[PDB]
Amino acid sequence: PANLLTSLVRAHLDSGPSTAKLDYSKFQELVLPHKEDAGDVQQFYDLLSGSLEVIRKWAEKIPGFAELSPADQDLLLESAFLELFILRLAYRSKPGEGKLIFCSGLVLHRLQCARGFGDWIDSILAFSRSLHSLLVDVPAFACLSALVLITDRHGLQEPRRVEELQNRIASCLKEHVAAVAGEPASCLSRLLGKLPELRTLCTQGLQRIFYLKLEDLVPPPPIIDKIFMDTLPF
Repeated sequence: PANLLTSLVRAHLDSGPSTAKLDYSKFQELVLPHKEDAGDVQQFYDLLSGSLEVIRKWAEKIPGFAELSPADQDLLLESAFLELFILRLAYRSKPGEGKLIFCSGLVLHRLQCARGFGDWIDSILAFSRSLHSLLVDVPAFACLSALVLITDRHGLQEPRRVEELQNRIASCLKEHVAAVAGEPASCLSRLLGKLPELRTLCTQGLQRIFYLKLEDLVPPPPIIDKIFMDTLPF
């Protein structure tokens, strides 16, 4: 509980690259020069897709998660995807240097991403800089990300079990944020204050996917497309 914290930490660390598996072979801080094209849209989608399988395997190692109904599992994963992608990217990346680090280990400069992502990448970097100012340690991050996934959503079959699991992870976080600050609220409410901002960023991502689907240079991969279509409240 305790052991929960440890499970969450192990699941986080196993879901991303070792600082020795960082791939800088494509990184270029300088770019030449300039609307988006097909290679930029394909990379955007590819980056998005590479998190799918990683985040699904990460969730299965959250104790309690595999014991939710299968329909609630998928609804949670699908509804939280964009926000988890953003949160983990922001935490992993190095915004002081314009460096995006993706879950494969691939390192890219902000300018190598701008054309695909549009403005959204700047907003993600702003968020990253703000997340970095909190100096969120790994166990606290391991809880936060899990709280992004395990949260109320319209259409849950067992909303109370999801809440129960959310409460356990919240307690685990609260306790950890005390046992390291010296107990007895501020840090914690500043941390939890990152979740609504993350929703707002999820929306900017939906706008970018909309726009790209409008322009129709390359189709989105079917699973991303489904997430986009299923998370539209209309």
